[PDB]
Formats: sequence, structure tokens, C-alpha cells
Amino acid sequence: FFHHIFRGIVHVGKTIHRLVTG
Repeated sequence: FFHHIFRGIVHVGKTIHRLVTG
């Protein structure tokens, strides 16, 4: 529950960083 919710936060950074970093 906690790890799942937190995990989603990291994923949001992966896509955003991927797009920004190309």
C-alpha cells in the first residue's frame, strides 16, 4: 500500500525525466 503509492511517484519521474532528457 505504502510502497505501491510511493512507487507510482517514482514512475512519474521516470517518464517526465525520459521526455525531458530525450
